[PDB]
Amino acid sequence: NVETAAELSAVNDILASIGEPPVSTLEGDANADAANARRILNKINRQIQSRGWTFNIEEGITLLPDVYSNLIVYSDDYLSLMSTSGQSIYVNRGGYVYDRTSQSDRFDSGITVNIIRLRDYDEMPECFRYWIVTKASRQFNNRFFGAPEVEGVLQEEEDEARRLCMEYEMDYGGYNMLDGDAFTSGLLTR
Amino acid sequence: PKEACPYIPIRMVRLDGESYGRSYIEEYLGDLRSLENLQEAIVKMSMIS
Repeated sequence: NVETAAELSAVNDILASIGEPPVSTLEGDANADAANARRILNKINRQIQSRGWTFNIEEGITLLPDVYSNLIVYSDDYLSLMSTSGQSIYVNRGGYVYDRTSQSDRFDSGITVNIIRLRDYDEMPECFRYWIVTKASRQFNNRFFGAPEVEGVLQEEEDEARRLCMEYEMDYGGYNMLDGDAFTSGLLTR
Repeated sequence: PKEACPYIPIRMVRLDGESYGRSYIEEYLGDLRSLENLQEAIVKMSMIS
């Protein structure tokens, strides 16, 4: 890809757990440590935006198929896609979306989906940046520099980072039981 | 004549400057409907059992 000013700091903070800073990571066949930590970083990004958060689940989004091909294209960018209400009828098949109830593939009109789109290490909150850096540091610890005590402290500190980031999500987007949901909004109409 | 009108319009609870009447059940409607919901669930929650 392209260098990012925050992402090099992330790959540096992965190697802040073990050893020395690399520089700028902009070569494929390169420093093996930098590309290796960068692969761990993008995997923890793809996993940490996978779980579903209230700033990530773009709620009523509409996808549109190609005009010639008549087929809307599932992507690896499309991280996990579900339907709006319940009993979600959309699944990936070939690289294309597919109805498991209509038993069909071609779509005439658009489609309304709760989708998650893959974002970078940038475009995330700082809570989640610290959580991806610390969980990827735990993974990079466990897979290459196998030392026990630094694994214990990164496990404890991942738990603290997830504590903070669940505090962020229960603070981002105030969810109230009796005045905001779909069931007991109506029960309290006088 | 003015007093012996055979069409008698009857209101239950009158209000000023208002051509019609409002029922007596209206005034206790909400605690009525709050019963409804609160009771509804119970029957539904029974059926799960």
